[PDB]
Amino acid sequence: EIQLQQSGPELVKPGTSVKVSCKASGYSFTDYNMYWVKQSHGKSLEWIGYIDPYNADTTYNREFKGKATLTVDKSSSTAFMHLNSLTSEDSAVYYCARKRNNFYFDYWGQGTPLTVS
Amino acid sequence: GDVTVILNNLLEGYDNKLRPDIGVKPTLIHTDMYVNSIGPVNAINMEYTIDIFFAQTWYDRRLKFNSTIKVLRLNSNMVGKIWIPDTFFRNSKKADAHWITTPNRMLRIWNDGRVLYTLRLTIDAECQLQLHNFPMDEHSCPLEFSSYGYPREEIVYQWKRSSVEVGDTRSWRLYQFSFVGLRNTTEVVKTTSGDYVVMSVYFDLSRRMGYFTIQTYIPCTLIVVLSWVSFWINKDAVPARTSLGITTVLTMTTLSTIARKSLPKVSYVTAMDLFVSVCFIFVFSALVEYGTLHYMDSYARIFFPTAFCLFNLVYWVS
Amino acid sequence: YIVMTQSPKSMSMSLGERVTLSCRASEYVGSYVSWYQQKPEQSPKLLIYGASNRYTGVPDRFAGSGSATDFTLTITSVQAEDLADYHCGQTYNYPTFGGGTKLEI
Amino acid sequence: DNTTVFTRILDRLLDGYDNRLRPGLGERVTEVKTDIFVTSFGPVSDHDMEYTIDVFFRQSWKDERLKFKGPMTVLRLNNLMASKIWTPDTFFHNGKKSVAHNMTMPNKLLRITEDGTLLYTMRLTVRAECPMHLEDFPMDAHACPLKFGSYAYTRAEVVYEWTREPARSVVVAEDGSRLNQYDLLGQTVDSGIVQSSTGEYVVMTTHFHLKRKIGYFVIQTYLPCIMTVILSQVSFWLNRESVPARTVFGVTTVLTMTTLSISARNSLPKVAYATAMDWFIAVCYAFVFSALIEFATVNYFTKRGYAWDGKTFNSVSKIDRLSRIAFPLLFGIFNLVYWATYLN
Amino acid sequence: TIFTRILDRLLDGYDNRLRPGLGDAVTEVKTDIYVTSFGPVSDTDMEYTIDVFFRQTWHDERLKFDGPMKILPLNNLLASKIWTPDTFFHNGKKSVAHNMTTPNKLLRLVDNGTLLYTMRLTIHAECPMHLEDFPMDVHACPLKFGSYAYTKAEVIYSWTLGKNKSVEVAQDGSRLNQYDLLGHVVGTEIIRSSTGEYVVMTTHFHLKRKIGYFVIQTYLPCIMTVILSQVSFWLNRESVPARTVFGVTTVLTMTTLSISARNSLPKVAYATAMDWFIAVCYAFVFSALIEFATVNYFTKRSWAWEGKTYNSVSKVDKISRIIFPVLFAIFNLVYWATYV
Amino acid sequence: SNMSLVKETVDRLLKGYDIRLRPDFGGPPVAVGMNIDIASIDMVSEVNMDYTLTMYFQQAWRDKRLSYNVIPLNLTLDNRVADQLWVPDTYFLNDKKSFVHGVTVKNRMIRLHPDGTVLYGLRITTTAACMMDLRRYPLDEQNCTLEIESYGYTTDDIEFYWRGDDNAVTGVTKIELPQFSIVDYKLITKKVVFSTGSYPRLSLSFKLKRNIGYFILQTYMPSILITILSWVSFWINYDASAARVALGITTVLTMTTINTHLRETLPKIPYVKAIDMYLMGCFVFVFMALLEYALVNYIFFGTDVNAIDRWSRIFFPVVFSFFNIVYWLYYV
Amino acid sequence: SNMSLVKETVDRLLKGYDIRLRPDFGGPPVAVGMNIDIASIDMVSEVNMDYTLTMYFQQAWRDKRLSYNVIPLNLTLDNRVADQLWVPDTYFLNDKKSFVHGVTVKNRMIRLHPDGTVLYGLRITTTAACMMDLRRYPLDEQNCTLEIESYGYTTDDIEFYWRGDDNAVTGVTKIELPQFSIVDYKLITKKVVFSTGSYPRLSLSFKLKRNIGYFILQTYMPSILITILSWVSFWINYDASAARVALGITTVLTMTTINTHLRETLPKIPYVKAIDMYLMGCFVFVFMALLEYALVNYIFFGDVNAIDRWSRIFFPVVFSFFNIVYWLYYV
Ligand SMILES: *[C@@H]1O[C@H](CO)[C@@H](O[C@@H]2O[C@H](CO)[C@@H](O[C@@H]3O[C@H](CO[C@H]4O[C@H](CO)[C@@H](O)[C@H](O[C@H]5O[C@H](CO)[C@@H](O)[C@H](O)[C@@H]5O)[C@@H]4O)[C@@H](O)[C@H](O[C@H]4O[C@H](CO)[C@@H](O)[C@H](O)[C@@H]4O[C@H]4O[C@H](CO)[C@@H](O)[C@H](O)[C@@H]4O)[C@@H]3O)[C@H](O)[C@H]2NC(C)=O)[C@H](O)[C@H]1NC(C)=O
Ligand SMILES: *[C@@H]1O[C@H](CO[C@@H]2O[C@@H](C)[C@@H](O)[C@@H](O)[C@@H]2O)[C@@H](O[C@@H]2O[C@H](CO)[C@@H](O[C@@H]3O[C@H](CO)[C@@H](O)[C@H](O)[C@@H]3O)[C@H](O)[C@H]2NC(C)=O)[C@H](O)[C@H]1NC(C)=O
Ligand SMILES: *[C@@H]1O[C@H](CO)[C@@H](O)[C@H](O)[C@H]1NC(C)=O
Repeated sequence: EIQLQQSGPELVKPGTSVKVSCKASGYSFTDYNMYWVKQSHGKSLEWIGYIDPYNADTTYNREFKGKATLTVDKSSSTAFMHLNSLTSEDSAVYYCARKRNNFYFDYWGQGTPLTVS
Repeated sequence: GDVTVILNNLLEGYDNKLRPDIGVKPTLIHTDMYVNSIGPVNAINMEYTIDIFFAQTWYDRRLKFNSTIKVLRLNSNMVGKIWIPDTFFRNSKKADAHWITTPNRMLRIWNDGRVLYTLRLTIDAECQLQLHNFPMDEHSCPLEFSSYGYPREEIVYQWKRSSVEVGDTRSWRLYQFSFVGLRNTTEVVKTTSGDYVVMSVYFDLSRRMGYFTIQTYIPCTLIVVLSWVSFWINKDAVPARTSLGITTVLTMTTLSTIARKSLPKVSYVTAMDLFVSVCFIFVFSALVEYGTLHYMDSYARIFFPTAFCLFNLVYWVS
Repeated sequence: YIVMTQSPKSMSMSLGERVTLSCRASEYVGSYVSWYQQKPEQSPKLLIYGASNRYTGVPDRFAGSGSATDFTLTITSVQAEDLADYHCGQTYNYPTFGGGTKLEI
Repeated sequence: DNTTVFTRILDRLLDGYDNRLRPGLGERVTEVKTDIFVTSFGPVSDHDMEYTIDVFFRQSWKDERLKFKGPMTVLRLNNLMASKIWTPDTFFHNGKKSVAHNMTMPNKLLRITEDGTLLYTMRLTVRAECPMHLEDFPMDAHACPLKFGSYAYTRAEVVYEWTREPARSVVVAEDGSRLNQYDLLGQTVDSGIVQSSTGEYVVMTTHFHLKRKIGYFVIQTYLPCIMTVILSQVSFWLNRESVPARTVFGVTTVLTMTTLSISARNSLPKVAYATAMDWFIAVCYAFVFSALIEFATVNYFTKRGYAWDGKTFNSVSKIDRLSRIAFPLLFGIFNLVYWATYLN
Repeated sequence: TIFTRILDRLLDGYDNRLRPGLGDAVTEVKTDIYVTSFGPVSDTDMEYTIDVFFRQTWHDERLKFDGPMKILPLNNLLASKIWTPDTFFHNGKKSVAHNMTTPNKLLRLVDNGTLLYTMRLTIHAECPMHLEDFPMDVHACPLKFGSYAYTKAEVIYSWTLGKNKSVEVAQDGSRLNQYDLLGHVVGTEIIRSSTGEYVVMTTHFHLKRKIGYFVIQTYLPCIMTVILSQVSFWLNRESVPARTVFGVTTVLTMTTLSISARNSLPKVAYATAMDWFIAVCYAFVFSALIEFATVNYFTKRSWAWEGKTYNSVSKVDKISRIIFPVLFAIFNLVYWATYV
Repeated sequence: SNMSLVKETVDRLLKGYDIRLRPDFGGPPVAVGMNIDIASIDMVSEVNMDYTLTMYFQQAWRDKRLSYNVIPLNLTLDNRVADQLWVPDTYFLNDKKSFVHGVTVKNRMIRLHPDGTVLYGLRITTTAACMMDLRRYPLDEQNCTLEIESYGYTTDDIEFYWRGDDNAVTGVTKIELPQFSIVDYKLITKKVVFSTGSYPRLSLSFKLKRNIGYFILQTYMPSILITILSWVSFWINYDASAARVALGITTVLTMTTINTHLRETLPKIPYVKAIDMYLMGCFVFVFMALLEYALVNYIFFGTDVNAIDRWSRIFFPVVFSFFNIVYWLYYV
Repeated sequence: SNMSLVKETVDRLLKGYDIRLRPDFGGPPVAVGMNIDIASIDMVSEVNMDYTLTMYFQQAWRDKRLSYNVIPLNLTLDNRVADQLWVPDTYFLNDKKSFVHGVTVKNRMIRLHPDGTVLYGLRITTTAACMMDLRRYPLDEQNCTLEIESYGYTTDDIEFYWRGDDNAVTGVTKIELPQFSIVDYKLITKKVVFSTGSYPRLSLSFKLKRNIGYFILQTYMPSILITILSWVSFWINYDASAARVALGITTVLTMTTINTHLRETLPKIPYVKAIDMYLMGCFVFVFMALLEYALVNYIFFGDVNAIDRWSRIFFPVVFSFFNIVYWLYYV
């Protein structure tokens, strides 16, 4: 009964930035790290970065370093991702997962399409 | 009962941490010691095991009572309850009291307040064995003790009427040495913590030659005799004379190794090591003489034992 | 980073046939390999966790096995519903997933 | 009064705290996020098939009983507080004889974060055991396990987890390499389940992949072995005529090989299966014994005893010349096959 | 629950520092030993280890009860609570009171008041050894024990069953590897001290060293070396390399045998009977070398015999090969008869 | 909620609990069941005449006072509660040095089952002793035992048994000793009687056969090779006295060194060892070869000289071969 | 009255004291000053790569709780009071097996000062492990350090220092190791960072220099005398194979047994140590000494006098070149 509800689809133009949210439900936000995943259309899943909600520590993908910023709000249970310097290559659908253990990603976000043209 | 009430009266309101009359005067302690047996002298580690019955008489004002009984003769259950002189042995590497079947301590409290606290110990005390003339080295291995924390101002040691209570030496584990005597000294030492009043017993011990004589000395001497035997054998027997020479130097190397491994390893030449080195130059000269011969012999036959004999005489004088 | 390589990119196995997937990580991943089902217009759903163990509420048809660096997710009695892209994820290091193994009747 | 607030906080935490009961006993499973910081990988005692490892065994677990809201966010307390609260009974399944250092005082830090996320690290001299199959020894990579779990609790009671990513959990200090002869290639982490008579235990295996460096045994064993073999070959060059010198050469070489074989075996445990070193020794033993058999054959056909001067003399043995070329060659081919088979 | 009430009644108002009937009379501890396994005897340290059931029995007036049960076997922990005699071993060096799984101890309060207190120890007691007849030697190793704090007017010891029955030694439980336990004799005596007069028991375990181990490890190799030295005489005197290598090798093994024997021996100046045997064997081999030294003087021909003056066999060699074995035989027979 | 319930239960159970009195004191003897799970039997030292037995040692006695029914689950408490609980005063009669493992905390298990069954557990590296008959060493099938016994409680107050019969001991097959091979293990329940009274004994026994391959590599095969080395002197000409004697005493001395090295590595026992029987046999072979060389020297100095060489050359390997056949028939 | 007053004062100090909280907890770190008096350095076990060091480890710090002004003297309570007080949780990271001496009572000192300072002394035997880099051994100037470090307190809660820049360490000059010689000792203060934070650390870094003559007599004299023995073979006649061959094998065998004996004593080191580099050099020289006769025999049976003479003069020369290059390389 854990639902990770995200903001939704977004349509933008190159150069600007987009902020996408992820509001976890059920399990306490601080308890489990939030991993962000990029799904290029027709391609595999790619991990972006995980933010430890309690102390707001972050770790980012080397390819995504700088282009993605992770900020977590605990007063309202939500993890945000700021994507900057958008290009055509970044048009994809983004999910926010949850790591339950060292084994599996427990529950995944509904899905946030992002279009750049 | 009548003794339990006295014991409870003594321990009621008794501060175990504080010493008798702290600040009022330096508490005087008499530490007449009994020796059960001086164990083997671990010369390799520069230490020696000694089994002692260490008794410390200190007059504690707090442990005073008045009744028909003139003394309370208690077991080791009482030692922890009362204040004890925090005596540590200064040159002790590993020391441990005996605990089986119960802790091996006794505590006697006299009516006036004199407390006699004897305990059994197996102390591995340190002594610096200068092995410059090994094995002909007569040592004086000391033991020391004073309070670890209390300075000279707050604790003073002394010896009682019986200076040292040495037991029967026949049952002692002193294998190489022979216990010569006891000398007791009281000195004052200055350290970072402060100035203490250390009390150092000195056990004068005399070393003998019963084990080294046949383990290394007589073997190496007879190896030198084998070097003598080399000269007498016919020169024409080339492989035999060479084989004897090389085997003799092999004996010298093996004996120099067993001699060193038995001894503690030190950064100076010992008389044992000077003896083996002289036997080494002797055999080396013998082989060099044979090599020169191959490319006179009668003179060398008499020359080598004579030099060896003079070397022995110089050793016996020293 | 670790790379997950689903060997058969596409399959056309019939309904009820034993259909076997195979996934291979470049480096050691231990038992921390998970299989996820990606139906179209749907987020991934966990199907196998810890390589062999099954997540709660999963049908028994999904049998997952294999040691470290070689894994298999076999659907012995595949139905219409259990026919979609499958990605093998890993978490022994920074997580990375694999190319979807698509199916079509 | 500055330190009185923290005293009242600690006394409030320990008030009614039953340290016998685990967190969530009967409610939830206990998640023990545990990681290791190897301060130094102690010497691997290959003789006992055990290795010593010095670690900062960090382990963290949320404990709802230890909740506080004070001036400080983290209570860095002393080890005395540790015995006052529930710590997991983690034990090493292959830990033979270990000791937690307590000099000067116990070396366990207990940090209580304000949410109750305990962090309880301790220093340990874990003398754990590796089941070693030293068949390719010394050229034997070993995955020395460090399995640790809860002695009393089952998987339904406490489950062990890694603090960070499994690769990023067992960290090792760069300077902490007490390995005299081994070389820690790395650590591979794995978590699983072990069935026991009392129940199912979760186990956190950590294969420290140690690659043994042959540099100790190249000079300790391999160089004396090879030099003894080429001594037995130096025999061949020496003339057949000299019977005492060649015989003493052969006997001394084989006697050396015997002492080397016993010296080699002494280092390793008394395992049944012969090590790769043992095969190398056996082949070297074959070579030295073959050299002595070779000279025994030459003496069998050595018709004359007196040697060359300046009256027919002996001829150089056809076996001598053949062995002169073959034995180095045969050894070289054997050595190349040996090193290629074991190194690769 | 009733047995808890009785036990707390016994321990209530109890002083574990005072003696049973302190002042009124001297308490009479009674001891009996059941050596479970007479452990290895360490010749190097002159100490022997014994694993013993150390029963002690003493009448304690405070610890008497009346109830449904007659004799009360209690947990070993109650041993700490009640007064036990402060027995210590006068020659005990490094003892152990086993605690696996719990303290290996027994404590029964008999109905009349008598206590029975047992413990499985591992006493590394000192046993002074006179090795002048080693290895074929007999040792009377004592096991002394007495109160460390209570004078003879305070505590006395007296064997319960008797001289022969109090000390029991199970022959099957005999960890004596290189020793044979001939028997045990128990005595009781008094020790005078500057601190007081005390009662001291002693269990003189009479142990006979098993010659079967040193006949193999050290005596037989020495005999083989002596035989090898005599084998040198059988070898031709013209084979000077052979006689030389034989002499040097035999002396070298004899020396390493002496060194190994003294390695097994404490570094004492006793010059043991084993050392005497090694010494006379050394004199035998060295005398054989001296024989080769003197025969080498008169090897005038220096050419071997073929089968052109050929060397005549030395008369010394002929006499040596006959009386060296005979002298060794009679020296052995004298040695064994003197020590047996 | 539930935590308070468990605290109330364990508090009631340990309240007014006399550790000094066994369950049903003044009643029937408590049946203690034991199911050992061997972790290893590593370091079976014949020098000290003992073996270290790293074992999971479980006891399963029934304790009436430890009865609870409100909680359905098995209460698995910390090791510290073991100090507050009546544990049987059991011991290993042949234990020499034993200790419960220390890190991180003391290795004990306490599991209070609702019915009153108590599952005590320990992890013990006991250096249990077993007298070894080294007359067949190294081919001996040593029968070493762990004698679990109650120290202070006689049969009237306690009785020992094996839960699950032979299956009480688990994992012995998994144990891989380096030189030994656990060929058979047996479970028996003796009843030994001391002066104090009868007692319950659980002499859990293993018959562990020493693998001969390792001793072949380290002891036997080098001895055989040195024996062949001695036999090489038969192939050498008799007139090469220096060479033949050098081979002779080198083989003899190496055999003496090996025997003394073994005795240094072996304990102090009088009975001749089977390994020592082989060593002495090889010593006799090398000694007889040296005596043969002495014989031919005496014959030549003080056809036939070649004849004795030839037939000794043929006879000696045959004699050694049949000696080995008699040997392995004697033991294997 | 005096003794009772001291009793009341100590009872006041220990009443309400909390061992859990360090001095000024939740505040600035307390400057705990170290001070050491080396009793002796017992053994330097290269075999186990550690050294045994008996010390008088004194730690003094300002604890405002333990401040008494009534009595004008310095109290030195029994050592058991330390169990009731707070002390720094100092640990030696190099320590493998360390203890405080026990006879008669536990070797420990607690001397409270009037201002508030405590002086917590301990007599500690520590078997500290310094991973020694022996590529110059026996001509090696090793370091071995004592890593005095707090375990549970970061730099935000404690701070170590040496009372006096070099007055905190004493009794080091008087020490005499039969194996070593303390050329120098340093005092280092750092703040090491682990994943849990940054902790203050002190390093007592002895730069022990090996006694060279110890080995020139023990280990090197056999090597050089054996090499001379190998040279001895070069004066024997070429037609003496039974002699020269036996001597050559005997020498190289002696070198092998010596080298193995040393490496048996020394730990299972994976590289060529300078002692090993010298034994290897001697091994090469004595093997080439054997191969000299090998070659002579070969050439004659299968000039030679000249080859002997050239080996007689060449071997000491190039051996001296090896020696001097080795000496200047390592000293
Ligand atoms: C770091 O860890 C180490 C362990 O690795 C801890 O060391 C242990 O500490 C405990 C408690 O502090 C010690 O327990 C005490 O033991 C006394 C007897 O010890 C002897 O037996 C033990 C086995 O039980 C042996 O291990 C000991 O040998 C070792 O210690 C000595 C020095 O002590 C060394 O010299 C040796 O080489 C070994 O290293 C001993 O042989 C025992 O008497 C004592 O019990 C009394 O004290 C307690 C105090 O609370 C009382 O509650 C109790 O009732 C006893 O008091 C009665 O008896 C005394 C007898 O004198 C009377 O005076 C009293 O008034 C009263 O009547 C206690 O149990 C343990 O010995 C020790 N060593 C170990 C386990 O090896 C360190 O403490 C720890 N911390 C630091 C900072 O180092
Ligand atoms: C058996 O082992 C020890 C004592 O026996 C010893 O065991 C070996 C180590 C050998 O050295 C033997 O020679 C020797 O006889 C017992 O240890 C003691 O346990 C008790 C509790 O069982 C401890 O009491 C506790 O102490 C803590 C200290 O914080 C208190 O908080 C507790 O309230 C309680 O009082 C005691 O300290 C401890 N003594 C030590 C460690 O020296 C051990 O318990 C015993 N086995 C059993 C089952 O009792
Ligand atoms: C004991 O009592 C006697 C008799 O009253 C008295 O003289 C003596 O001073 C008392 N000793 C004390 C109180 O220490």
